[PDB]
Amino acid sequence: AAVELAVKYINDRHLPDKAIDVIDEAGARARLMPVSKRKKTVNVADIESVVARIARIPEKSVSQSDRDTLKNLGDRLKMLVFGQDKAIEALTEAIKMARAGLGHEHKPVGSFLFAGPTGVGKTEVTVQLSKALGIELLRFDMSEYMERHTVSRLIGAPPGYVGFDQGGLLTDAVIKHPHAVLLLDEIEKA
Amino acid sequence: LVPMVIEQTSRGERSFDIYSRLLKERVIFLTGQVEDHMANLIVAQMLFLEAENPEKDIYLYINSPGGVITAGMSIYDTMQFIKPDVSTICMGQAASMGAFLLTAGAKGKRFCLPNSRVMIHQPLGGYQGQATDIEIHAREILKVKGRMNELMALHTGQSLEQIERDTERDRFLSAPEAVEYGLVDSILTHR
Amino acid sequence: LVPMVIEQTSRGERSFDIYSRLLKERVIFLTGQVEDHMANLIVAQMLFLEAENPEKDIYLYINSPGGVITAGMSIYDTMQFIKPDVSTICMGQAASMGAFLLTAGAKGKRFCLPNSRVMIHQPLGGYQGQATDIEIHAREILKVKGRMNELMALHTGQSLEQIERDTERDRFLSAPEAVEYGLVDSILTH
Amino acid sequence: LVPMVIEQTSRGERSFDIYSRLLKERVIFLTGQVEDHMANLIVAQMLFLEAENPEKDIYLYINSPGGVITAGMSIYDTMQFIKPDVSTICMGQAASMGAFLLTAGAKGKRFCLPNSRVMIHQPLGGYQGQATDIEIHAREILKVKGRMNELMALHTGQSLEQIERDTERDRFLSAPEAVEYGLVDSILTH
Ligand SMILES: Nc1ncnc2c1ncn2[C@@H]1O[C@H](COP(=O)(O)OP(=O)(O)OP(O)(O)=S)[C@@H](O)[C@H]1O
Repeated sequence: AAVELAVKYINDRHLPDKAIDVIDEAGARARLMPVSKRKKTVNVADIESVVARIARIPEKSVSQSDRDTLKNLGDRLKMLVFGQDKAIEALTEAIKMARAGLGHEHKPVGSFLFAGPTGVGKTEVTVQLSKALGIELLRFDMSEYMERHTVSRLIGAPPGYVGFDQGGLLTDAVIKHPHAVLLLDEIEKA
Repeated sequence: LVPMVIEQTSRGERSFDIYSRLLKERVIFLTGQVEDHMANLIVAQMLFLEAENPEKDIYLYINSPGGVITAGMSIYDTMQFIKPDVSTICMGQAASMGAFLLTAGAKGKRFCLPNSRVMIHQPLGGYQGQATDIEIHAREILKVKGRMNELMALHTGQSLEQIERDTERDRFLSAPEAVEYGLVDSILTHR
Repeated sequence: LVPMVIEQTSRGERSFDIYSRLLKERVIFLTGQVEDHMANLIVAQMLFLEAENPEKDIYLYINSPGGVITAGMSIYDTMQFIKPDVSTICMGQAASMGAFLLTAGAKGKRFCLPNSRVMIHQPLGGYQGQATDIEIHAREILKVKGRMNELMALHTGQSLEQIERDTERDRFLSAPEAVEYGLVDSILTH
Repeated sequence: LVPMVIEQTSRGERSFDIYSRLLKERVIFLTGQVEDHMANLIVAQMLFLEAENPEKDIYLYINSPGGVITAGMSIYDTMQFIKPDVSTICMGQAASMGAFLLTAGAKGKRFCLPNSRVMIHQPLGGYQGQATDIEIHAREILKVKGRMNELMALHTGQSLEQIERDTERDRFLSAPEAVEYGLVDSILTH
């Protein structure tokens, strides 16, 4: 679990050193936290705590904890959104489908095209889904990327041309938060 | 001499004729004497608009001084067949076909302007040749008149006898008077 | 002037004439006195639609007062040859050739509007000149009428003797009465 | 031919016609004899401008020798119905339905050029046929005649009796006289 979780969440560091870091930290935390419990064994629970803290995420990387939220993900979401209940079922099932480990390795967790008239609340579902799943939120507007030369702002300008040094906002944000939710408003205008 | 208008649509700016832009908003323009050629454009616009959005209601201006009975009926049948409610506004002038198509709009949606003049007369047709042929042709013109009065009665709601008396001779109806007759409804006059 | 209507496509909107967009939807309109150029124009449209789709029906709206008989034969021979059934919706007047064109329509797809009127009469190709040449011209017109009546009875199914008796003088049929005579199989109202 | 003018827009250079360029600035040209087709074109231009910016004022330049009274009434009705103040600048000449639409313009914005010449006369319509038909058509000309006097007296502000006597015979009014008469508020100043 420690090696698999570090590669899945701790992308900045390499596998040989980062994996030992999790094992080393779990030993120190497994010894400090118990108060008369004498829980010498190091279960998967301790691994989740250290990886989360060192990954700077809100408890997303935990085992058997997400299943509780997945069980009632639509329920807790319906309390912050009113209407479009049918959409919640499609979105929540695909999320669980991807999280079950049955998805494809060379594709994202799930690609969706929310379609509805303006103001229905698709952005609200996304701003609440990220807080629920403990992931960051990436927001982009394709209204400013309708030109031919503006497309390079997402992936970055080619070498030897203006805009190369800072890079692309899309790839940069993804590398900074590989577990965030990507939101692209008004994709048709792109 | 058709001016061009720029539409600031999403992802681009496109130039279209003044008439074409209004067709995007389901605003058809009927002008001049009705004929087989101009009728195809109105019919084409109605069918095209239906495919784009059956829910939206089509609009139809009427500024015609008359026209052919055969070509006029095509607009009437096409208007009724299309699901969208076809509004019937009258600008400047109305005639036998202008008034026949004016009253075919969905009840309530049809409207009229304050200074519009509605002329309702019986169909006029002339044929020459062999006496026997004129007799057959004579029956046709009578039947067309009968088909016009009954359909007009359905929309206006007036009895067939009353309309026939007025229709037999040239008749003119003012915009306020037309509302009482039932040809049209008054304009909202709200800004 | 013909209004330009934009047809939305994935690449982007492309402006097209009202008639052009209708052709895209398999809708072909016919109007005005039949002419060789007019007949050949409708012929090119029929061939293009067949190649685009060989199964979908091609609508043919006839709102003409009649024209040259020879020009009409070209349209009739092109309609029978094409595999897709032609939907001859009569939206108004239909003279001798108008009736012939709609009757040629495939059975089961011919429609008529409630207030439409179909006028059927015999052909008139009257020519004046030397009696010797008139003999061949006189013989020719009867052959076309016989050929047209034979093909007309094949489509409708009425007795040939009755058709010629009726067609000798101008006949006017109403839309309700037209279906009784067999000109149009059904009526389109909704 | 109509000259083409270029507009300086930040996005890119946009080609325009001389009439279309001025149409983009809420300027309508009522040039030539009043006619059904030409009048309908003006009606569309008014609606287009109203939707773009109802708060702005639509300008109308009336330089016409008169025409069909029925067609002109269409311009009069739409002008009042639309919220934008329809300014009326009479350039060069005015006649029946030219002056009527000139006075119909919103108060406080009507104007006349220094050398412009107005002309107002009673509608001249003649009908031929059976005596019964002349009686109905003759009465209609009396109704519309009175209807123009009533509406002309409203915008102009003159008494009903004065308008009937003046309109009975053709009257030519100079631009200074027009201000005194009431057809226009004032003459344009450099
Ligand atoms: N169904 C909803 N339930 C709860 N709050 C909503 C709902 N719809 C809109 N809101 C609120 O309205 C705010 C403004 O709407 P936006 O989120 O800007 O809409 P939008 O994302 O542009 O709309 P679409 O339809 O998704 S393009 C949201 O952020 C919510 O606070």
